[PDB]
Amino acid sequence: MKTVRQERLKSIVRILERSKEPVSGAQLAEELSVSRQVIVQDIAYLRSLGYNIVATPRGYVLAGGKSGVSRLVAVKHAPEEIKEELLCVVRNGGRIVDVIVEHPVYGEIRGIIDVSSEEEVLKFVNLMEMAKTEPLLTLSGGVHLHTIEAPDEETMERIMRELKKKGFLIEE
Ligand SMILES: [K+]
Ligand code: NI
Repeated sequence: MKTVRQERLKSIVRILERSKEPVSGAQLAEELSVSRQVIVQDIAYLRSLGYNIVATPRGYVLAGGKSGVSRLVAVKHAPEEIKEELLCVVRNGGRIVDVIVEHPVYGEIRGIIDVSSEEEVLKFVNLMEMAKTEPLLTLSGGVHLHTIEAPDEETMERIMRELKKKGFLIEE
């Protein structure tokens, strides 16, 4: 059944994310009441969808901390909307890893953001406002990319929906 499987896949992702240590396929099989082989197939499927799962000798590993899935998002906004954009992403369950923006000298520059909570967003903005350099998001008409991570596709989808509602997304 399609629904039975969607439920098992969601559980696998949650179990792997919650766990600090690797979780063996035998344990996932025991915990989900399916054969070891069903787990091998589920994991291959989850990976082809984008889940950053790795099979190590001691078990499957999938980073908790909202880093299950990753995606490049094309957005467009002024430097003053940075806070709004980050809050929109962290409040919806994800994290912003970095920013890529075209530059007239270096082709493109990649900067680090690394925020996954409202407090980190506020520390980033505060930190940014206290600094005295030229803004980067003034470059390229405000067009830039962000690598966004999320616990799962459902969450990633919610994040894209919200960014769209705020008019940040570039769509063509
Ligand atoms: K984990
Ligand atoms: Ni941005």
